[PDB]
Amino acid sequence: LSNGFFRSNTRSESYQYLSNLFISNGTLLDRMTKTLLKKRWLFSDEMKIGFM
Amino acid sequence: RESTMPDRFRYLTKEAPDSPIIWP
Repeated sequence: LSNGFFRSNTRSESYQYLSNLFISNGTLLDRMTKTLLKKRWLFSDEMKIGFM
Repeated sequence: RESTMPDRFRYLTKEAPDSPIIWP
């Protein structure tokens, strides 16, 4: 299995990019998970409103 | 009480009244 280390590094770069992107938008996920915490359901309308 | 019904769809669970036919 010589093809088990390419996919690991591909997912590693994907995770690194996702972390670097989520760091800048940390407030977005913060207010979003708080909104999910108070209001027990979360649709696309509340989703796009909370994207502000 | 405790349920799994979203607050947006609560008002949709009631029956509205209706005006009687005014003309007769």
